[PDB]
Amino acid sequence: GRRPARCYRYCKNKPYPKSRFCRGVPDAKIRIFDLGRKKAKVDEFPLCGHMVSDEYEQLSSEALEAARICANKYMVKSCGKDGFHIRVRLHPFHVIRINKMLQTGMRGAFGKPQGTVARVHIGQVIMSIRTKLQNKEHVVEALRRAKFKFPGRQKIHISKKWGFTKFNADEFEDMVAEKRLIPDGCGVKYIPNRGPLDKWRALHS
Amino acid sequence: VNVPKTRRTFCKKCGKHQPHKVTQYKKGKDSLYAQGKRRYDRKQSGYGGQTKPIFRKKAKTTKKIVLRLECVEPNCRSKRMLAIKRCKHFELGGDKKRKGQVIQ
Amino acid sequence: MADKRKLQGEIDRCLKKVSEGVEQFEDIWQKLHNAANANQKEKYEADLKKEIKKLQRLRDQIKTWVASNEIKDKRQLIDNRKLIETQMERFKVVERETKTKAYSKEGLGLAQKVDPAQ
Amino acid sequence: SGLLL
RNA sequence: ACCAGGAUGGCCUAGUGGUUAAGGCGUUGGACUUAAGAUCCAAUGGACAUGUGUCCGCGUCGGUUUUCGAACCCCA
RNA sequence: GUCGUCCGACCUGGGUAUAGGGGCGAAAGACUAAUCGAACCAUCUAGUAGCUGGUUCCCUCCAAAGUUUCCCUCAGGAUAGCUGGCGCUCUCCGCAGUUUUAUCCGGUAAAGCGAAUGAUUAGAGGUCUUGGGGCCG
RNA sequence: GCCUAGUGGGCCACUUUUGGUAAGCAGAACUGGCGCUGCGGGAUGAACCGAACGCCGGGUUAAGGCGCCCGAUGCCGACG
RNA sequence: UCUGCCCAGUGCUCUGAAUGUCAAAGUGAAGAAAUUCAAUGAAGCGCGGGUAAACGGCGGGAGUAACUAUGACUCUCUUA
RNA sequence: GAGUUUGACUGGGGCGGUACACCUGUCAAACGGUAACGCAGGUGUCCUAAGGCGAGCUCAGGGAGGACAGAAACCUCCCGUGGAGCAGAAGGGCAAAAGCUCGCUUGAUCUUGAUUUUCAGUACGAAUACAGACCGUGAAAGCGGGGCCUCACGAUCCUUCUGACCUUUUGGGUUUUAAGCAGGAGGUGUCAGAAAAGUUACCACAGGGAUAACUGGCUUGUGGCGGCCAAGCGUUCAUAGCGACGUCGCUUUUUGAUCCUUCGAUGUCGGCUCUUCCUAUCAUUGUGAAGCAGAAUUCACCAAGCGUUGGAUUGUUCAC
Ligand SMILES: [Mg+2]
Ligand SMILES: [Mg+2]
Ligand SMILES: [Mg+2]
Ligand SMILES: [Mg+2]
Ligand SMILES: [Mg+2]
Ligand SMILES: [Mg+2]
Ligand SMILES: [Mg+2]
Ligand SMILES: [Mg+2]
Ligand SMILES: [Mg+2]
Ligand SMILES: [Mg+2]
Ligand SMILES: [Mg+2]
Ligand SMILES: [Mg+2]
Ligand SMILES: [Mg+2]
Ligand SMILES: [Mg+2]
Ligand SMILES: [Mg+2]
Ligand SMILES: [Mg+2]
Ligand SMILES: [Mg+2]
Ligand SMILES: [Mg+2]
Ligand SMILES: [Mg+2]
Ligand SMILES: [Mg+2]
Ligand SMILES: [Mg+2]
Ligand SMILES: [Mg+2]
Ligand SMILES: [Mg+2]
Ligand SMILES: [Mg+2]
Ligand SMILES: [Mg+2]
Ligand SMILES: [Mg+2]
Ligand SMILES: [Mg+2]
Ligand SMILES: [Mg+2]
Ligand SMILES: [Mg+2]
Ligand SMILES: [Mg+2]
Ligand SMILES: [Mg+2]
Ligand SMILES: [Mg+2]
Ligand SMILES: [Mg+2]
Ligand SMILES: [Mg+2]
Ligand SMILES: [Zn+2]
Repeated sequence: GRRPARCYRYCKNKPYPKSRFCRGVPDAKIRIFDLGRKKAKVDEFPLCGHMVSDEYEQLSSEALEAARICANKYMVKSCGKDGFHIRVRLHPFHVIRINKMLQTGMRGAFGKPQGTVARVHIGQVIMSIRTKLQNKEHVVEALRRAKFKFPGRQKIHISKKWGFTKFNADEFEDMVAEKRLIPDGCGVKYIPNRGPLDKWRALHS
Repeated sequence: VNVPKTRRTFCKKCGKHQPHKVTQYKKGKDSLYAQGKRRYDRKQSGYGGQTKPIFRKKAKTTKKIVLRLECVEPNCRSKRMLAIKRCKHFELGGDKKRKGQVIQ
Repeated sequence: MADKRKLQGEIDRCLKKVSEGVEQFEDIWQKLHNAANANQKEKYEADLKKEIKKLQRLRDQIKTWVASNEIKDKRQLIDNRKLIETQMERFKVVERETKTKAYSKEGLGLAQKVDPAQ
Repeated sequence: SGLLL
């Protein structure tokens, strides 16, 4: 069917997204990028752990679905059915090709679109899970199990931030208290001291 | 394309823009006593077969349009020709096109 | 080349076949114009079906050759396709005038039948 | 005889 | 695989240049007959295989899909 | 050795007839003096070959190209480039595969998508700007 | 400034780079090499490292080495 | 013992002033003439028959019988 | 019956295709240049205006209204950086415009030179500034010698046509003719430009390992074999034996890919015979583990010492 991932592990080609120049691309195996309680608030799941890549390599969409199934199954087993939120932070955009050979040889050997594969850098987050603080070993074992679906070396890093936000978990709560972050669904909205004063009055009423 | 049958343009005999009548240029009849024709006939007479190339590999679908512009002044009446770009369909003085009209 | 001279031979054969096609079409045309009984009307009707359908396959090969970029002068093909269309539209007029029933929706909507000399 | 053809 | 095509009422086929949806069989309703076929008087129906582009407007033209058939796949 | 035929479209000697794009063929392109899908001899002829092979003493000095364009061009030429030789005109200001000081040029790496285009994940906040519905009319 | 031979099959490597699953694969850029060139070193070796060559003596080096082959630690070498 | 069907095609053959094309020679006219124009107009092509023990060729898709199959049957497209 | 021809490129050649003449975006590594049968596309046309000038407007789309009128007919207001249009492919460019609507037109005319582009610094094509006429248009400044730019095309020989009170028509003169000079066309798309169908298993020559059909070498997609993770199977029970979704490898007993060696020749399938080697072990020795009670069978380890047969069919390897 499809080749093993060692054929397309390395980022050898230029990026090749599906567009008006690449047509006849099959849909990615991964479709859902968020699992668990998507509707959980920002103060309910403070602890965030990342699976961070350590190589400039290419992760297949099949692997990105296998790892999210593995991590999802362990988190529904360990944290219960809804006690977590998984965000896969790679979307497979780079199309990989195939020159199928049943004879022409390398004449006209430009591939048809075989599959979709995401590109990850050294230090880029592959998977993130936010959850309560007591589920830390469950997060670490979930990413450690989901590691085996992926080629190359991944680290597990408990982030300094508060869930799926760009703000640090220590400064987070009192800067919510000072009305610098208004919680808005999954994350927060930053309120700077720069808008019209009617927004400040509406926030400080 | 469509060109009209009258054009007011330069005349080398008049040294001046004058009205011209416009006709399509027709390839004239080959005279038997042009020098190349006489040489061709006496080279083709006798034995030997065909002595000049016969062009077959025809690739153009279109001939360049040539207009015989003839000055209308009776003293001058001078003819010259103006070559326009290639076109499959050519019309001389057909109809000025109209804008914003109903199609039928 | 032999490929071009091949293509030209099938053009001349097809245009010949269209030539006798239109001639036999106008033959059965004037026989139906002179037809006496009803059964004669439906038989030369059926013969006009046969000839115009033969002619429609011939126009289909002509239009494929007109779409081709291997032919440089297409005035014979365009005139033959026009002649085929002329016969097709005349046949369409005849099949309308014969297949419309006297008291169908078309007849009860507009009877007409001007019959020029009358 | 004949070789590889 | 490459080239060339083909997808339209229930079945079998028409159909352009671009405006008209055509025909046969079938189905349906009424006549004829004791009744049924045959015959006579009529009626309906079309994912125009899909979406996109051109155009005022496409079943029709032009590129991409989805099912099909035809030809070729040679020298060792 | 084993075999086909061995009274007949049989075998055979001598004589004779047909000659090379011709003969002759119960037909295999067979035979035509060990030669046949066009015999042999001499000449035209030292035929032509963008293709293989070879190309004869020493020392000294300089020292490449496989690139551009055109060609029925792709195992070859022409053309420019590189090279050598012959010099010559001056020198005994000029120039540089280099930097600096000035000054323009660029849209690649990176970055961006709370910026245009395109792709795309998730919640949130709103109302009628429409719709799909339960329930009260 | 003139005349001008040979050439007009190239190949390899750092970095950039296209097709290909990849290839001692096919195709480009930059520069350097090999071809055209020996020498020291990489046991061996077209291209790697050092370095380019008249015939010799002394000295010294580069890159490599210094148990023995095999010149050089046969240092009472250092720390693991 | 039989040797079916097809003359649409390609061949072969028959017919010819009723004839589209039709060279040379001949004929009419214009001009100074070379020359030009025209009328005529052979065979053959075209046109019309005949020939397959001439070369050769000789279909597709549906529905259909008291289980189911099958399809004698019907419908349609289609050719020489 | 004779003579001749029967393109080229090309991951061998043929089939296919045109990368053969051109154009856009990319490749292309921020001057320029830059390759492949690299990628996504286009061209051989179209236009009496869609050329030229002047004037007036402003487009796509959205909101809100208004008889029939509705989603969509038309009238009106507002917002509207262009999200429209400019003949087409794409890119660039463009808002009192380069778009749309009118008005007038024919610079889409004649004639030298210079330049850019491809470039050899040659032509063609295309283009750019000028200059000399003669015009158009506007009040004028100006603008225009085709199309907003980047593409839309063609030598010699021949033919044809146009030009001049033109030259020659060879002893002189006149007239027809004919040949010249200059400028267009008729065209070579294999697009710097022969006039051209096949077959050869009856074949021939010069060559080529620049180039295919074996082995060998690089590679391992595919084939084969083996891991890791563990959702599930196994009455239960992840892991006795397995094992999905994924992922890492090995090997050259499969087919490919490539074309490095050999075309002044390395004898091309099978089988028979005979020797040796490997282990990914079917059996036998010694063992461990089973959902191993015995028997039988699995899984695994040291292990290649010794064995692994007789036949029907098929040329078979394979198969049964
Ligand atoms: Mg690549
Ligand atoms: Mg003669
Ligand atoms: Mg005999
Ligand atoms: Mg034979
Ligand atoms: Mg050659
Ligand atoms: Mg050679
Ligand atoms: Mg660029
Ligand atoms: Mg980047
Ligand atoms: Mg290479
Ligand atoms: Mg090579
Ligand atoms: Mg050499
Ligand atoms: Mg050198
Ligand atoms: Mg050296
Ligand atoms: Mg070594
Ligand atoms: Mg170095
Ligand atoms: Mg020394
Ligand atoms: Mg040593
Ligand atoms: Mg018979
Ligand atoms: Mg016949
Ligand atoms: Mg036959
Ligand atoms: Mg070739
Ligand atoms: Mg650069
Ligand atoms: Mg204006
Ligand atoms: Mg001027
Ligand atoms: Mg314009
Ligand atoms: Mg010539
Ligand atoms: Mg044979
Ligand atoms: Mg080789
Ligand atoms: Mg494999
Ligand atoms: Mg279970
Ligand atoms: Mg040898
Ligand atoms: Mg030998
Ligand atoms: Mg041997
Ligand atoms: Mg073992
Ligand atoms: Zn005049």
